[PDB]
Order: sequence, then structure tokens, then C-alpha cells
Amino acid sequence: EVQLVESGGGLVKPGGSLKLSCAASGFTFSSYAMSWVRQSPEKRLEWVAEISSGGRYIYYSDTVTGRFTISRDNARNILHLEMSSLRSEDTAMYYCARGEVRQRGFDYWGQGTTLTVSSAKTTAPSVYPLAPVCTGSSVTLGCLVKGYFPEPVTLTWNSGSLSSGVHTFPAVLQSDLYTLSSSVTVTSSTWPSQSITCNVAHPASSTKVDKKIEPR
Amino acid sequence: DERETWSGKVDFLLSVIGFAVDLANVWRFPYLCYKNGGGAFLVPYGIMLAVGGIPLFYMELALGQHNRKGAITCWGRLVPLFKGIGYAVVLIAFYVGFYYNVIIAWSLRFFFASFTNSLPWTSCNNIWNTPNCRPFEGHVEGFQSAASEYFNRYILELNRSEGIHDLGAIKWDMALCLLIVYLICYFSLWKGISTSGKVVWFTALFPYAVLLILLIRGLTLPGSFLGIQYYLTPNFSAIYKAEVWVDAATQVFFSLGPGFGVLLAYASYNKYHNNVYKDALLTSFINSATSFIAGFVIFSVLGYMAHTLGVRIEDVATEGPGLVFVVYPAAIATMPASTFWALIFFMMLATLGLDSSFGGMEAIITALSDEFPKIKRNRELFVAGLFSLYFVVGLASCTQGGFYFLHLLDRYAAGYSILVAVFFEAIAVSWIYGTNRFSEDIRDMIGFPPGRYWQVCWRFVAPIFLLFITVYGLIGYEPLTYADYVYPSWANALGWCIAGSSVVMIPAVAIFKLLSTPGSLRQRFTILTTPWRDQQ
Amino acid sequence: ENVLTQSPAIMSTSPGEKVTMTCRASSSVGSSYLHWYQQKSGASPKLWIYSTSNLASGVPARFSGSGSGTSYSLTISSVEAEDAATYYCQQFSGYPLTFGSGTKLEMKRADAAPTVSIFPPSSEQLTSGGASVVCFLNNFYPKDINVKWKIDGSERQNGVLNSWTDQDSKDSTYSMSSTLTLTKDEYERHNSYTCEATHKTSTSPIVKSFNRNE
Ligand SMILES: CC(C)CCC[C@@H](C)[C@H]1CC[C@H]2[C@@H]3CC=C4C[C@@H](OC(=O)CCC(=O)O)CC[C@]4(C)[C@H]3CC[C@]12C
Ligand SMILES: CC(C)CCC[C@@H](C)[C@H]1CC[C@H]2[C@@H]3CC=C4C[C@@H](O)CC[C@]4(C)[C@H]3CC[C@]12C
Ligand SMILES: OC[C@H]1O[C@H](O[C@H]2[C@H](O)[C@@H](O)[C@@H](O)O[C@@H]2CO)[C@H](O)[C@@H](O)[C@@H]1O
Ligand SMILES: OC[C@H]1O[C@H](O[C@H]2[C@H](O)[C@@H](O)[C@@H](O)O[C@@H]2CO)[C@H](O)[C@@H](O)[C@@H]1O
Ligand SMILES: CCN(CC)C(=O)[C@]1(c2ccccc2)C[C@@H]1CN
Ligand SMILES: CCCCCCCCCC
Ligand SMILES: [Cl-]
Ligand code: NA
Ligand code: NA
Repeated sequence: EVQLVESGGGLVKPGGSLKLSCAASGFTFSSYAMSWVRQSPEKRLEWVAEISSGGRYIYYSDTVTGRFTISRDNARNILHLEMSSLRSEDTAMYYCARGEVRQRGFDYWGQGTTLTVSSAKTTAPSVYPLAPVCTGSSVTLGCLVKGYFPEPVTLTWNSGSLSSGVHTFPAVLQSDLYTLSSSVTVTSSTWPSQSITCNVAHPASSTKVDKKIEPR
Repeated sequence: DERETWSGKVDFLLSVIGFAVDLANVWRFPYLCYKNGGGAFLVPYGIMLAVGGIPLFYMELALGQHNRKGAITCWGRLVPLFKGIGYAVVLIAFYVGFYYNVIIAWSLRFFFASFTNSLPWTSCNNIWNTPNCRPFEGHVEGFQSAASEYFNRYILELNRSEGIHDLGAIKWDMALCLLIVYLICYFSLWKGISTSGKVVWFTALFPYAVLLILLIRGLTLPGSFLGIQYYLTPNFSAIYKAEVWVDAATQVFFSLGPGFGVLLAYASYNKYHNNVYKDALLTSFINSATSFIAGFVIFSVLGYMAHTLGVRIEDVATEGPGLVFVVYPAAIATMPASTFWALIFFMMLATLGLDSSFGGMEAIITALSDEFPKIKRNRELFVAGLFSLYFVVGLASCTQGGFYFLHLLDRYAAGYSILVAVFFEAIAVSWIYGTNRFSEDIRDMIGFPPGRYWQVCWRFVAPIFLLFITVYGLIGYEPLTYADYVYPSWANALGWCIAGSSVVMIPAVAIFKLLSTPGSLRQRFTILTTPWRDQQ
Repeated sequence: ENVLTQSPAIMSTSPGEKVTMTCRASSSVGSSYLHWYQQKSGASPKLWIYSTSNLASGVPARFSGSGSGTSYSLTISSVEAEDAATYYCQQFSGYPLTFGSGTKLEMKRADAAPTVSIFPPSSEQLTSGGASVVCFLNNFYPKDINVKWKIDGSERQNGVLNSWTDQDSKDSTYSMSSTLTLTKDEYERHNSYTCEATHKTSTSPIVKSFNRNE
């Protein structure tokens, strides 16, 4: 019933400043101290700052001290984290964890909000369809989402109704541009009998394209 | 910032185990079990212990560890309007010194008195005895025991004093014993805690050894099991009597001593992240356990007195000094190796009070050092100035009539004075400062918050537990009286203008600072309720 | 900073087996202050064990904790497939608060060979001057696989994006895509494109190829 939802956050340039937010609900927020833990893209958990249940006791980390500020609002149940003087190292998903008893750890974690700190520019993807080469039983198709920034994109097939046999790959960064691809296999009787569309969404750049797979 | 810290963690615990365990655990708790239906009395005593005593014991220990200062500075930093609570408590403890050490002397006088083949208090054919001298305790007032006449006629010479106005001659044999007490107190506290916290290793521990060898000697006496019956045979009729929950309540409060600025002082030299909640629970239990043990050491010898000496149990089941200076010695004078039971019995009584005087005086030294740095540097000088004054005016207590002046201090110096001061301690901490703000303090120290049980005992049960005692302390009030002597009216007024000489500084300082800061009227309260830690 | 190091970094395990994993502090930690979190892919962490050995709410009894001082251990009596996660220990006794380095628990599976597919550059792509030929390698085990690109029989090494999937939660297999990117002027002056996959299953490599003609 207790729930933490983090918010704000996205792309900033180095030296920039952002303020994240965690919306507490389902318990007496004012009775529990809270803390910001982050997770790099190398999947390494790191604690950032703790704030006592009334905000009178506040511990930072040596890597964010002087730049980050943690604060409470027990009136409206909101936990803030004001980040200034941002650096690329501060790129992580930021989690909001509830830990009032040191002998009990963080009993409830939120869901994350993502921060990218790059001087890179937001570009939309071009979405290429992959068809086979001009051949029996099961067939396999593809979709190529190349050269976008930042994360994330969403990729489905036939608006989400095709969920089995699909292998959509995590993005890889190369010279400040993400490339992603997805693989779907269907029976040789389902394609091109039916139609297979590739639905790609990149809200950071206001791109929502569909791409139908057709034979050559 | 970088203030001292207990050289060892045991030094702290023994200093607290020791401050809490004194003669009241021996000459007061077993009597209450005896009077109030035996084992059944443990019910209200535990309930009053668990909801009144341990809550207030934990509270002051926390405040001491957390605010890192003596009693004046500390209350001045929680609620500056109520800074006077600190001032009042240092006075109340200052007063108690004027009569508490004089009972340690009595223990040493009987110690230096038990260096003999035949203890002097056993026979009725001395120069100090009367034709109305029985060998053991009776129930007729004009006919006292050979040990009531030793105590009231040789040690004390109380017979030569018509009352409080008649102090008569200074007994220099006793005035020497009082100096030996303040000498022991000086060279245990002068160079600070690094030394103090070592002397408690003997003074807090030596009683446990004597308790053990007197427990064996007591339980192996013809009739010892009859005493234990008188001590613990349950009679729940009394649990339904209100005047029993008050005896429990009052023993619980005055035996643990929360609110006197001593646990505050002692805990202020703890490290910030010490598990003080476990230190409260451990230390407390050890106090109540030490009384339960002692009650067997008493009522064993009390049954042996009742079986092999022909005395009504009612007549030796006493409380207060009489029980340890008259009744129990007179039982030792019969058993073989009597000289040995005396010497360890009186050395036990002495080391039982020294622990407690240390902490009472350390609360004073700490509270002022943390507020008057002129005296924080000049320490060795300061304590000499305190004890010498204690000694000099303490010559008044070494007179023939001294006891009358002591019973007076015994009633007013720390009477309702400390009850009402601690009442404003519970209210300051729970309500004005804040339970929530206090728990957040405690969390930062030990890592978890105080359970809801503790927080309800802090804003509700504590001030009512105290109020419960203080009201009944006024319901059954009587004018001050000892034996047939009735203290004159001006003695009582003198006593009140001693109890008030400490409580008045609560509203006085609250009135002084309220008229010492600029701003609007409410604007003043808010500035005099903002803690020193919040303003930075 | 009390650096916590977890070992091993990756362990594979067949269901039913017994797994142990260690947490090693650079400075002693009080046993009531060392906790354990589980984290599954694409989700936030969950509190799993607090105070060395106490299980958190919802944690099956096949998990235990032991250790003290500077060495601690999480242990699973008999593993199940819903335990494939990454385990982090945490220290709460001093500041800064520190998380371990992670142990990754993966499911062991019967060795399986991959299914290779070629995809010549999309026409929409070729319009802009670009040519990306992609290769898929689907549903295989174990995780290590090596790939080789040949253009008219000569090996091409630069300009290749490789991506791996997390272990599939159904058949416990892996999959990888390699994506060669060359210019359009480059793709149109060669004929044969080849995608060779060396895997532990076969001695010789699986080949998939095509000609820019058909
Ligand atoms: C030899 C005889 C006199 C026994 C000496 C100790 C006892 C008189 C007992 C009786 C009731 C006991 C108490 C009963 C219940 C409580 C509340 C209890 O509260 C909790 O467990 C909540 C813990 C939390 O909220 O963090 C802690 C111990 C305590 C004070 C106990 C301390 C020991 C007490 C005072
Ligand atoms: C029957 C009677 C005589 C038994 C006497 C009980 C004695 C043995 C008990 C009661 C109180 C105890 C002490 C209380 C406090 C502690 C703190 C702990 O960190 C170390 C031991 C130490 C210092 C204990 C030593 C043993 C002790 C002195
Ligand atoms: O019980 C609530 C919460 O805090 C607990 O506090 C313990 C403390 O840690 C022990 O040392 C001892 O004092 O008992 C206390 C009971 O409150 C526990 O620490 C913790 O596990 C528990 O969740
Ligand atoms: O011990 C101090 C004490 O010594 C003498 O008292 C003795 C007394 O002299 C002896 O007769 C002995 O048997 O009884 C007392 C000791 O128990 C001094 O007379 C006395 O002034 C002094 O305080
Ligand atoms: C001298 C010992 N002190 C320090 C002032 C006390 O407070 C005690 C005390 C003494 C007389 C009256 C009430 C209470 C012994 C309690 C606590 N154990
Ligand atoms: C300098 C402080 C001394 C205070 C002594 C007050 C005595 C009051 C007794 C009526
Ligand atoms: Cl008691
Ligand atoms: Na006591
Ligand atoms: Na004592």
C-alpha cells in the first residue's frame, strides 16, 4: 500500500541544474527518514543523501556534497533533490528509498527517474524495416532504430499484439548516438500473409513512426 | 566540541549502576514488600517501574548523550524559556549534599567502631544505657534496645538536644568521619572522569560481594526461611488499596533518580552513537534486582532474630537508618565471627552511599563547567571550594542535635521540589520541544526511533505518574515531627524557603529572559521556544 | 568509505542446486547493520535480508544469511528460476552508506545452438547515404558468442555495433545482434556480404550470406 513515485529529470547540459521529486503515499511520510540512491549505467548502486524524518539531520555523499541539496515537505509528502553544477558522472537512474531504521535497511524503493547529463543534442531516430533476402517453416523479421538520443525509445510489433518470438535488443551508444534493433519471428504461413508493422516511439523528439515490413 | 569520553564503557555503567544503588535499596524496599502483601507488591511496583521509572530514566539518559552538556546548558538549549529547570536541579542536588554524606560518616563511625572482640552495641550495662534498656527491639517507646541506645546515645548523643534550636557540642569523632567522606569524594572527582570512572569499579562492585557473603551467612541461620515468608508471602488484598500504588510509585521514582541532572551529566560524556536505550534497560533492571537481593539479606537475619532471639517480627521489620544502625547490627552481635560481619556490613553501607554522592556532586560540577568556563579550567580549585563549604557548614550536622537539622533537610531539600521540577522536564521534552523532534534526535544517535510505547509514556503517563505522587504527597501531609519532638513553626517555614529556593528559578528565569529579549509578545515565546540546534 | 566487494560477479546455476555468495567489507561492520537487496532486470531493488539473517516480508524460506565482522554470505538452499536476479549487500553502520559491487545469478541451461539471419540494408535507409547490414543470433546458450563479418570473402573488423539480451525468462537462452555500418558508396561496390558465427556448440562456424543481386 506504501508507494514511492519519483519524477522530474531527463536531459541536462554539464553545469546545468535539475530538481527531482518523490511522491510518498500510503504511510505517515513525516515519521520516516528518506534517502536518494542512484544507479549508474554500469548498474552500480550508490547512495547520495539521507534526510532525517524532520529534516534536522542531513547526510550527503562526498561525491555530491556542495552541489546537491536534499529537502522534505511533510505537509504535502514530497521529497526533493536539488542538483546544481551537474557533471556527466551524475548520469544515473535516481531512486527514492525509505529507511527510518538503520537496523532494517531501505524497506521501500520507488521506481526510478532517469537523468542524462550530456552535452549531446536530442536527435530523432530513423526507423528502417528489415526483410529477408528474396525459405520455409519459420521466418524472421527485424526493425532497425538507428542514431537517436537520448534514451528511451519504445518498440512494439502490430501495436503490441505480437509478443512471442520477439527479441528487442538494448541500445548501444556510439559517438553520442543510440542504435537499437528488434527481432521478431513468426511462422512462414503468417508472413507476408498477414502484415507486420514496427511501432517506434521517441517522445524526447516528438517522433512516433510506424514501419510496415514488406518483401523485396 | 571535543569534550571528554569515558575511558571505558564499563566506567559509565558502574557510575550509573552505582549512583542508582544506595541505602534506600536496603532500608526501604524490603520493608514495602513486607508491609504490602509480599510478592503481590511486585505487581504495582513493576507497573509503576515500567510506565513511570524506566520512561524517565531513558529520557534523561538520551538528553545527556544527545546534547553533550551539563544540566543548565542542556535545558537552556532544548527550551530556553525553561532554562531554569537546569538551575533548580543543581540547587536541589547541592542541598542534598548537606545531609546525604552525614549518613556515610555514620557508616564509617560504626566501621571504626567494629574493630573489637566484643562489639559495643550488644550489652545494656554501659555508661550510656538507661534502666529501660532491653537487649533487643521492643514495641514500647520508653524502653529501647542496646543497639538503639548505642546509636541514639553514644554515636549520636541525640539525648542532649532539646530540639533543633539546641545543637550543643560538635562531636569531633563524627566530624572526623565526615572529613574522611569528603576526602574520599575529593580524590575521586578532582582530576575528572578518567579517575572517577575507575573508583566506581570498587564502590559499585564491593557491595555485590558483601551482599553475597551476607546472603549465605543469612540464609544459613536458624529461622531464615521464616523471614523470607514474612518478606514474600503474597497477599493480594493490598493491590486494591490506593496507598500501595503510591508506595510503589514513590519508591520507583526516588530509587532510580531520573531528573536530578546526574544521568544527564554522566551520559553527556558518552559517545553520540552509544546504544543508550540498552544502557537504560540494563542499568535500570540492575537497580531493582539489587533491592530484591538485599531483601533476602535483611529478612533472613530478621527471621533468625524472630526465631532464636524472641522479638516480634513487627518490631524489627523497620525502615530507614534504624534498620541498618540498630536492628541488623544487633543481630550480627549474636552470630559467631560477629566482628567480621560488622566490618564488611559497615564498609558495605559506606560504599553504598559514596557511588551516589559522586554522581550528585558530579551533576553540579558538570552543569557549571559547561556554563562558566572560568570554573571549567579551574577545576581542582573549584571542588575544594565546594567540599570545604559542605564540610564547614556540615559541622552543624556533627553536633549532638545534628540529626534534627538532618531530618529537616531530608524532608524539604529534595522533596516536592524535585517532583515539580521533573514535572516541567517531562512537559518541556514531550510537549514544548517535541516527542517527534526528540525521537528524530534519538534515531540519529542509535539508529531507530523510540517505540510508540515509549512516546505515550513520555507525554501522558510520566506527568500523571509524577502528579500522582505529588498530590498524595500533599494529601497525607503532616507537620514535621520526630519521636515526641514537634518542630517549631519557624523550622517548617525555613524548610519551605529551601524547597522553593529551587522551584522558583523555573518561573523566575522564565520571567527574566522573557523580559530580556526584544520583539512582540508571541514573537518572544517563539524565540524562547526555538532550540539551539534548530537556529543552526 | 567502507568499500563492499561481492564475489562471484556472475554465477550460473541449475535449478534445485545450492548457491552461496559472499560480501567482503574493507572495515568491520556490525551484524545488525548489514542488509541484502535483490534486483531483477528492468525493475527497482527490493529489501531481502536485514540484520545479517532476518528475512524481509515475502522472501521465501529458501534464503538465509550468515557471516559477521568483515565477511558475510547469502545462501539459497535450492534455487528456482524466479531467483535469477542481481544481489547487492548494503552497510548502514557508518557514513557514507555503501552498496556492494553485485553478484549476478543466472540460470544454467542445456547448451543450445543459435539461429542466424541476414538483413541487407533497407531501401529507405539507402536513400540517405547509408547502408547498415544487420545479423541476428537468436535463442542460444551459453552467453559467449563470437561473430565475424566478411565482404567478398575478406574479413571486415571496424564499424560494428554488438548488443546482447538479458537471459530469457522462459527458455533461459541468450540472443545477440551485430550491425555492420558502411557508407552507401561502399555497399554498392561489393557483392557478397557474409555473417559468420563461432559458438561453443559447433567446431566450424555457422554461415549466413547473400549477394547484392537477388
Ligand atoms: C527482580 C524484579 C523486580 C524484576 C525487575 C524488572 C521488572 C520490574 C520488569 C517488570 C515490567 C518490565 C517491563 C515490561 C515491558 C517493558 C516495555 C518494553 O517495550 C517494548 O518491548 C517495545 C520496544 C520498542 O517499542 O522499541 C521494553 C521493556 C520493558 C520496559 C520491561 C522492563 C523490565 C520490567 C520493568
Ligand atoms: C547474589 C548476588 C550477590 C549476585 C551478585 C550479582 C553480580 C555478580 C552482578 C550484578 C551486577 C553485575 C555487573 C553490572 C554491569 C556490568 C556491565 C558489563 O558490561 C560487564 C559486567 C558488569 C560490571 C557486571 C558484573 C557482575 C555484577 C556485579
Ligand atoms: O523493533 C523495531 C525496530 O527497531 C528495533 O529496535 C531494537 C534494537 O535494534 C535492539 O538493539 C533492542 O533495543 O531491541 C529494540 C526493539 O525495538 C530493532 O533494532 C529492529 O530490528 C526493529 O525492526
Ligand atoms: O574507634 C574510634 C573510637 O576509639 C575509642 O572508642 C572505643 C573505646 O575507646 C573502646 O572502649 C572500644 O571498646 O569502644 C570504642 C570503639 O568501638 C575512643 O574512645 C573514641 O573517642 C573513638 O571515636
Ligand atoms: C546523593 C544521591 N543523589 C544525588 C543528588 C540522589 O539524587 C538520590 C536521592 C537522595 C536523597 C533524596 C532523594 C534522592 C539517591 C537518589 C538516586 N538514587
Ligand atoms: C552563590 C550561590 C549560593 C546560593 C545559596 C542560597 C541558599 C538558600 C537557602 C534558603
Ligand atoms: Cl528500589
Ligand atoms: Na536507589
Ligand atoms: Na551508590
